[PDB]
Amino acid sequence: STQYETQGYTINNAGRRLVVDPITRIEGHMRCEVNINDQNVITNAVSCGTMFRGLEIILQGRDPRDAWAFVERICGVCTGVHALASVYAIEDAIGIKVPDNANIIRNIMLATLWCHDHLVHFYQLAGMDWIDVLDALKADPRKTSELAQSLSSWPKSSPGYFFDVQNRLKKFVEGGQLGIFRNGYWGHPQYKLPPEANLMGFAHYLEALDFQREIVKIHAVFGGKNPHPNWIVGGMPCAINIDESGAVGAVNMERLNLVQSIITRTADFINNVMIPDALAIGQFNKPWSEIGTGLSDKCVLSYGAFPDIANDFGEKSLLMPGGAVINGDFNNVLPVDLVDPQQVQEFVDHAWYRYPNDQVGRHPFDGITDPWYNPGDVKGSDTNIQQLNEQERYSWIKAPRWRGNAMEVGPLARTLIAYHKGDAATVESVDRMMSALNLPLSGIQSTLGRILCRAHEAQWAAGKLQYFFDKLMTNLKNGNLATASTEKWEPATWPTECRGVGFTEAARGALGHWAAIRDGKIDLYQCVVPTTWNASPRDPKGQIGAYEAALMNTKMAIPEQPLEILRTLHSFDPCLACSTH
Amino acid sequence: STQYETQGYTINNAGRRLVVDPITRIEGHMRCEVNINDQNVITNAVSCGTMFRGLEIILQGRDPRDAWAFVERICGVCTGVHALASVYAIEDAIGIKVPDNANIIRNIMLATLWCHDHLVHFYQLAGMDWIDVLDALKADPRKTSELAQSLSSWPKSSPGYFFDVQNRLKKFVEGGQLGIFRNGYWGHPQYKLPPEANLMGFAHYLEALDFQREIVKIHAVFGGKNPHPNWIVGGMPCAINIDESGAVGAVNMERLNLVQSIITRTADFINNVMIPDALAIGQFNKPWSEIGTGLSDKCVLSYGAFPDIANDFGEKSLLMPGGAVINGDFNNVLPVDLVDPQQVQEFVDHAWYRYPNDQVGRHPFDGITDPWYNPGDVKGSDTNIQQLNEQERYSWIKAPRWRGNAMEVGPLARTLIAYHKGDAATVESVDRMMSALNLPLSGIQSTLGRILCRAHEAQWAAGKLQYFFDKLMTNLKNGNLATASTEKWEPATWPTECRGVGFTEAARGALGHWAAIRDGKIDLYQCVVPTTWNASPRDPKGQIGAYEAALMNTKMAIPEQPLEILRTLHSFDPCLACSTH
Amino acid sequence: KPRIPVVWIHGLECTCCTESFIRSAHPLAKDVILSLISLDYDDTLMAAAGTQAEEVFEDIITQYNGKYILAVEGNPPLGEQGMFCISSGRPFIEKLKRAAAGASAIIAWGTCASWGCVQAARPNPTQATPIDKVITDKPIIKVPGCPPIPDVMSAIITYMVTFDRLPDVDRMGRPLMFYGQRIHDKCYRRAHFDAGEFVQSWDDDAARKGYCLYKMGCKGPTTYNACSSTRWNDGVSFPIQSGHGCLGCAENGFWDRGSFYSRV
Amino acid sequence: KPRIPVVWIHGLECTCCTESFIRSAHPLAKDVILSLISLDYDDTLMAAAGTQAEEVFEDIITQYNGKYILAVEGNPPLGEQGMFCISSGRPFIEKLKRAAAGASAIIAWGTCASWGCVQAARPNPTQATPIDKVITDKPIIKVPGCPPIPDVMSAIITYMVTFDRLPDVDRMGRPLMFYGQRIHDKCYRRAHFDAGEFVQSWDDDAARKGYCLYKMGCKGPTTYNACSSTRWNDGVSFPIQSGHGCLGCAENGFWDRGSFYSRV
Ligand code: SF4
Ligand code: SF4
Ligand code: FCO
Ligand code: FCO
Ligand code: SF3
Ligand code: SF3
Ligand code: F3S
Ligand code: F3S
Ligand SMILES: [Cl-]
Ligand SMILES: [Cl-]
Ligand SMILES: [Cl-]
Ligand SMILES: [Cl-]
Ligand SMILES: [Mg+2]
Ligand SMILES: [Mg+2]
Ligand code: NI
Ligand code: NI
Repeated sequence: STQYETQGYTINNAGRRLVVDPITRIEGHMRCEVNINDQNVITNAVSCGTMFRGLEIILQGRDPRDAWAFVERICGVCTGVHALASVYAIEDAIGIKVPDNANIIRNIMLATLWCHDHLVHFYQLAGMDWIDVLDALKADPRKTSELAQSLSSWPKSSPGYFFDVQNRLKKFVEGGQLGIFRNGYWGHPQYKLPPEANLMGFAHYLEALDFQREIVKIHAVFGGKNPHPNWIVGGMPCAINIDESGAVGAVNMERLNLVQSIITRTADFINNVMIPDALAIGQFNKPWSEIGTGLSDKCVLSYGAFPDIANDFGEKSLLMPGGAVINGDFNNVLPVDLVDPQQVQEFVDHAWYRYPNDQVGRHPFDGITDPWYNPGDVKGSDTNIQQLNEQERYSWIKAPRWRGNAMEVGPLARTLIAYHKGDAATVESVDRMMSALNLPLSGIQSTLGRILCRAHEAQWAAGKLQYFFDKLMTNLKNGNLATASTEKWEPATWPTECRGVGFTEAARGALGHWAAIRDGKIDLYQCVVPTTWNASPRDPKGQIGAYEAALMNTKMAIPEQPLEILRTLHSFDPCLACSTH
Repeated sequence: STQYETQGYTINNAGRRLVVDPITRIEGHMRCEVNINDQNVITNAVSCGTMFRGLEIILQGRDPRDAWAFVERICGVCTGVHALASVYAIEDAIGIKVPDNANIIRNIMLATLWCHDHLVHFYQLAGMDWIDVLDALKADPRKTSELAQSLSSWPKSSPGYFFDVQNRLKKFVEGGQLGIFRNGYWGHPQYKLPPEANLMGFAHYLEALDFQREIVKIHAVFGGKNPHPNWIVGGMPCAINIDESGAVGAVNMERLNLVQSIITRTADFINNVMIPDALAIGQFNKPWSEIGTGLSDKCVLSYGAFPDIANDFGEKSLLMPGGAVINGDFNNVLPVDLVDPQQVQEFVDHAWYRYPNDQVGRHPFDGITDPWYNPGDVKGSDTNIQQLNEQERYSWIKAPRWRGNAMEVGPLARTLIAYHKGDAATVESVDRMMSALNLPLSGIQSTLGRILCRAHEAQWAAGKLQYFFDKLMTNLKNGNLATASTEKWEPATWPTECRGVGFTEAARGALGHWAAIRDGKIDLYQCVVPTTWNASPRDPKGQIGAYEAALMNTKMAIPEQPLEILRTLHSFDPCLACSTH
Repeated sequence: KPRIPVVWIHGLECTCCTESFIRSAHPLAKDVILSLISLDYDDTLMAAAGTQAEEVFEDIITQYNGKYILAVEGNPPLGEQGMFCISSGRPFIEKLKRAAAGASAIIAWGTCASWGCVQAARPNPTQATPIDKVITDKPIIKVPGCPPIPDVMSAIITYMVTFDRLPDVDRMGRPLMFYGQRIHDKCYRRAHFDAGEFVQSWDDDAARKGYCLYKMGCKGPTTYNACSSTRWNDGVSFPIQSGHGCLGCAENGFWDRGSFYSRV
Repeated sequence: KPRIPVVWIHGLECTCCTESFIRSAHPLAKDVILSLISLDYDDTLMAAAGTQAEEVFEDIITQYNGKYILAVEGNPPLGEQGMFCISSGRPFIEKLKRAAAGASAIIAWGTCASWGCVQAARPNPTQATPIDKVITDKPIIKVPGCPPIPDVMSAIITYMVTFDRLPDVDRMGRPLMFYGQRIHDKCYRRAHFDAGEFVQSWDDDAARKGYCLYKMGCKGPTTYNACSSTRWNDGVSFPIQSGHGCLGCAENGFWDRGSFYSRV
């Protein structure tokens, strides 16, 4: 065994080795390994992406106008965000400006995705780490109604309702066909909710599973379908006609009325179900404000998102702020430049890829995707990994760094950047939230804090949906209907050689696509995705990524039941298909 | 003035005359006049239909296959029931037998309309006679939540929900634009609910206004649209294809799944919202179990409905029983024959029509619709009526009788007939309802009882929806897909001269269409509709109809405010376009 | 902040247009009534009856003279001195004329108010007459259909409130947005019409595959409406999708163009 | 009364088919899971992870040998000895073969499991291969699309449960009920195709009237699916209704049939 120091941690692979493969309640394929010491505390953590498809290789030779459709299929959970980054990148390369209504509709698509993705993660993916579903069978329905009514104005709170939910769960379990609840961690000592809170949370799990289907009807109106809506280089394909013959063939007042109805329902669900449940998880699990900090008190990154001035990606336009903090210095939020070769770079010395020199990092315009499965000695064989070798190559995920620093991305990172840049709405919301929990500001830099920030962002995004809809309606009242620019649709109008960057903030964090066009075709297409940052393996200096750092130093009650590992990983909302592409 | 005796009443037109024109919260146009004595008790009541269109005239010379589409437009509230009676009548005339699935789908159409019609009547038409909307502003939201939860398992009952509903009403009236609530009867001494029951009821009025739109999606699947779905002579046009190429062009598994989802939601709303609200109205208005009896303890009529054996309209097939009671003898339920010329007859001595002899009644196969506007010696003039003359012709509604007797039809009539024939489900439901109220069985023969029976029937019909859906699925599992018989579609296949009767139970009561075909065209088409019975004018013996009888002997607190008159009239669910056609 | 006053009156009718309105999915009819308009008179829904209803009618048309929208459902009969339709003891036509004189604009809901509908079909016993043959000095927007589509009715209302103007109309007074194209020009069975693939008898193999209904009498080729695009009841179906040809119910005189089962 | 056991496994994929399933409007996915099937293994939704998840997999396929349905999302890669997709330290293909051996029937959800989808597009770096080229001794129902329609997925499940049989299929293993006809044979813009009425550039006057998308590259004429009839997201829209041509996403090899914007 060996030991070394990095980022304030002591990385020590002595002691018992634990393997968690598969990680479930994520998108795609992940393996995690840890070592624990004689006090059952993690002293080493290893993050491994266990899939690869090769979209960067498949994109070569495609028409730039088609690229969005291919890269959308990087992921079905964050559906649409890669299409948005793609049309941004191709428009940046060729020199295309879209009409205002197209930009507003793209911002509606992105806010809709934030609302949907954050809600489904909270209940269906992370929820069962915090709610003991089987303990709900012990709850008193009248005390459940009293708890729910103390927390919210939400209508669905009667004692008879909670009895009916409880009885449905009882009938489901009684024959032994426990389905998704089989062989779970129920009864673990880290489940701290009282029975009434478990029954409230389970009822809400079911309500959210039903309601999430309605949110994406906004994507169906403007984008045809969800999952995987349609887009175009130059704007959007959903032509508008309010008051002329043939409005039945276009986005008309009836279609707009449908969108408004969904916005209102989405805000009400988030504000009166999700928000109070997040605060209740905080009230009953306060010690988790001190677990899983990782890189969140050291290095955090946002590119920024939601340009409110069409075709302007600068600081005065982006409604979601960008910036970087390193070395724990939150008093100096630094500007990010995605063209600068000294800023974003990816390393592969600990990943299953070939570079001519694996000791250096490559900016994405110099990127290489040459797969090389080479696990070394894994205590089995090349087709039987018993223990990954983290001294050598151990993942399908490349290692991104910013100025050589390992960064965390996502809701907590964005919240910290906006707070420290002085965004007034963010400061007031965060301060009020931590006051309600009787916790210090530093409590947000934790596994619990990731969950709280995600719920806060769902509320923010639901508010911005209404703002963007109102902006679209103002343009239509003023006779401004345009949804596409076609001046540069034809390849004969493009530069012979050009390159561009498309960037945004996906639900999970900072997203970039780097594209080079030559002779009418894609010459290079490189993606760096939020889970690529967070789930990163090590670099030539031995520096660890966000997941590995957040797991370090964690106590486990029962080594064979990895509930604490699952809680912290799921708090980042891992998307493994995204991370590897 | 004059006085005479009929049916145990003293009809006396001396004293003060009150006029109510228009009657609102009904379908179509009605005028009501009464005389009251110096004790504020009604001693004379006059029912007048104030519209006519002439469908029986318009139908002459039409193709019998088209008739359903014309007669459907008799009414948009009971939409579909006239189309059903029409296809029944034409099939009876020509000798057509439909496939089992067509009969099952027709029974689904009829049960759907019972659920929809009964729900909207309870809240939107009759509700404000019982619920004091402005008094809801004085309720305590917590006390409202406690009341609702004591009465039902329905989920939507939180104190915050009731506060939000109350604040919506408060905002609505704050600008002085009271809309449908303007100049109502609020604060009348006959409003007996406490403030918390008014707020509960008002919340449910809004929930029902929203939910009713979902119920009719079943009509859209099988019938294309609602209002006014489509039908055919020979079955239904909604061809079925479950497992073959081209199922996307037909009623397939996805369409049937939509129907099942609506059935479950409809049952849940009726059983957990409408039923407890009807019982609550009863608990707070028990004196109305002794007001408005009218003909309901004397003479009641049902033709029967919902044939379960396809093409069999006999007693062993009809799920909703038929029969007649006269002379208050509920021990003698008599059989009804719609061909017998001595049973159903219509008189016009007090109506705006011409007969060769106005002192006798005509069976519908001998019916005549020859309009004659002749109001005679009114107070005022023929184009400016101050008082109708009920000693002569006073309505566009003909006067139907059964063996010369004046009858009541509708939910109370049906419930009494089924109870006294010994239908087990009816006996159990009625007994449990009246036990909950601590009222005798005779309490159902009243204005309150008409409302209670309507709620009972909505629950009955929602149960039968599931039964009929399951019957359809059983046939499909057995490979029985047929929905139309076409061997007698072409006119050359029909008898040169034939006649038929189509009958059913519409939401408001017994419905019949009598048709004669000659030389491929309609020769005669006569309709007798449920509100024709109930709203009937007098006959040559001076016998009064169901509305006029139910209003007799009623006390009024305030003569200028007709609340007691409106309560009793609305309890019958008047449909004036139906009554006159 | 005050809502636009609306007076809704009813002549000879079946009440289908009122029922269609309350089916609206987006916005809900509840939200139209509470938040979008002030529905100040409507016989079907209002609390007041008789003398109290007459006082509402008078007060609203006086206080809001020149400022209310008049919605009309149904039509006036000219026969029997107008006494085929009586309101407050007088011909309905007198209430129509009084309401129209104070209106800023008039919406004729349905084929009854627009053209005549079933009571005007041969031999028209009551001499039922459409609104625009009686009221000749006010803007009239025709919204035809028996009844019109629920979400078309609510979209026209939201347009007028949001944009503060009447919809642009064709030469017959119909909103271009929903009545500019024929049913047959947006019908999902058109592939079959073009290929000569027709239902010939009900429940034949063609009917079970969703073939074209032209030989069964479909009047889609001559009918302007939104049924084949917007569809009915929150997009669930329309007549043709459920297997019956279009009757032509949005067009003037559709009841007297021959049998519904005779070819167009 | 016991529910039918279902094992749902995941190879190389984007998870769009699982997301489509949970969008079902009728029956709701909640009611499928609680009342119609026993969803006994599914990486995306299950409580257990790691060793606990491996125990569930082993237990179910042994206890219910010969009696469970296997649902497959994604596909196996043959490159790098299968280690482009690793499950419990070993190639995914090993888990696919063990699960297939005990299944009564297999549902191949999506274009990935049916044909290959985006990872199999040129130059197919991982040698991604569809299920039916690996598993050759079991019934396989192909339900293609990227992803398939939500209410198509749930209708196929309810058919199997209600009728206790597999759907009848075409020569490629696709259910006849939803894949028997082309998008273009049930498209509401077909009137415009037949008249030569085409969109020529985005947001032109033709686009604003809903003209046909053939000249913008629509692949509807060669694509079998239910999008133009059943439609997407509770009947709200489909690709062509919102102004983009069909990409061809239900058909084998659609990524490599030329640009989406080049004519069929
Ligand atoms: S069904 Fe009617 S509207 Fe549709 S294509 Fe055939 S004729 Fe035209
Ligand atoms: S839009 Fe596509 S599927 Fe529709 S008619 Fe045109 S080419 Fe055919
Ligand atoms: N959110 C999201 Fe998916 C990831 N990681 C992307 O981009
Ligand atoms: N119900 C109903 Fe209408 C009436 N009366 C009919 O028939
Ligand atoms: Fe809506 S009232 Fe019904 S008949 Fe044809 S439009 Fe008239
Ligand atoms: Fe639903 S996993 Fe998404 S890529 Fe095309 S079907 Fe595959
Ligand atoms: S009958 Fe009427 S409802 Fe539409 S499809 Fe034809 S215009
Ligand atoms: S792109 Fe796919 S979703 Fe349908 S319309 Fe074409 S088969
Ligand atoms: Cl009126
Ligand atoms: Cl007409
Ligand atoms: Cl799996
Ligand atoms: Cl493929
Ligand atoms: Mg990359
Ligand atoms: Mg009659
Ligand atoms: Ni993803
Ligand atoms: Ni009626």
